[PDB]
Amino acid sequence: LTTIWSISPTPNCSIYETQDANLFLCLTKNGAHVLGTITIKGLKGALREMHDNALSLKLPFDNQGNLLNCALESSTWRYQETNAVASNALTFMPNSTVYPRNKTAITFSVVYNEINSGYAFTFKWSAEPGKPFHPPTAVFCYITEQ
Amino acid sequence: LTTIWSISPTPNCSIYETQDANLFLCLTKNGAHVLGTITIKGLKGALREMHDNALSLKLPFDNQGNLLNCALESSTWRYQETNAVASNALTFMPNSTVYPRNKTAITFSVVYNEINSGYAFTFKWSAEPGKPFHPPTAVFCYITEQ
Amino acid sequence: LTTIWSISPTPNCSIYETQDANLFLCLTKNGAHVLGTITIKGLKGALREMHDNALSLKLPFDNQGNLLNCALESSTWRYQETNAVASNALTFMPNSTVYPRNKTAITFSVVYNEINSGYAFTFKWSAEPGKPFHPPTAVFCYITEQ
Repeated sequence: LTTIWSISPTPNCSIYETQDANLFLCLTKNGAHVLGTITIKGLKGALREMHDNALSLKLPFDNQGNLLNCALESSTWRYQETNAVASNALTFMPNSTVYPRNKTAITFSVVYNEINSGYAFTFKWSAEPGKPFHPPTAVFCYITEQ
Repeated sequence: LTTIWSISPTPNCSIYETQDANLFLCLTKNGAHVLGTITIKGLKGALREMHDNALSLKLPFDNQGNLLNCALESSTWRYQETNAVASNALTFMPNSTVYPRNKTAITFSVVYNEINSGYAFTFKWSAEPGKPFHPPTAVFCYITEQ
Repeated sequence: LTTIWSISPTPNCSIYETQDANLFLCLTKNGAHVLGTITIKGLKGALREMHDNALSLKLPFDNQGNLLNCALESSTWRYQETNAVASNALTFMPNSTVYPRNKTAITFSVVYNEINSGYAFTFKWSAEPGKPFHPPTAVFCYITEQ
């Protein structure tokens, strides 16, 4: 399996209130690299008229590569090729030697494994107060766990 | 098949006059992502001494992923691995859900599916008047049709 | 084989003195493209308190894709999947038609095939005098030899 994504026609992400955003994250594995693209669109509430000037999204995983409860609707986190939920995706996780847990690591950033157990992505975007939250798509690349 | 490219030792692109440029576009598919690199070199005519300060190149495709008549010599648009023409390359086309047709979406840009039928890439570069057109190589990444 | 890397827990690179740095270079091949990430960390000597404001690293290869004697410890240059040394990696070499030998092609740059025989990567980073050498990770993409 090469691809995990969160494609959804309907809102699948909850930042300030339930299902107020659409998150499209796509990971494709090529050996030890994953290529990621991420697009987040604010749809309801304060995400249409921002008060803060930055927003973060954390996707936590267990030590086997399963998505844990978080802002993303887990039923939308699927292997694209089979359309099964993206369970046990250890070889898509950020490598814990290259990115040890809790190591230090419009603007965008991604930090890997800022979590006490398992794995994580922490995304951060700047935001413009008074405007809808809808940052440009970002592309990133990281080394995976074996 | 992983790779489509337009490699050519001789001019294979017509911007202002016949065969006045060399276009090297290389697409490699990794699951739902394509990684693209594009290099265009002006060789003859106004491309050696630009009058305008921007230039675009559109590559249109039918709904099956075949390149339609355009500035690129179609005989150079080939699957690298077999050296056959890159016919029916649907799974290299920009995804029409992620990039709906006609949706809004040195400088470089790529816009996907700005076309009424099928698929497209529209590339745009800035140019420096009075100088040859030969922008730096650009790398881009997009989500493919399934 | 998809992946070559230089992962090492201990110093594996010699810039000013023996084993004064850690080089982590990871190449993954997807058809005609390689995606590369490179991280270099200065560990000893002047690399902890720079005098110059730029540093280069050249990785030379023979015409068969074997790493030749250079600043990187060759025993750490391995196919990730088999953990064998990365011998005869011709299809990871920068394409000699796209990047002809000796053709012209914090800051980072990579130049391909600046060498009289075989293949090469030449990396260059800026550095801040008085500070340790530890530039941000860089990601790059190139076309491979067939």
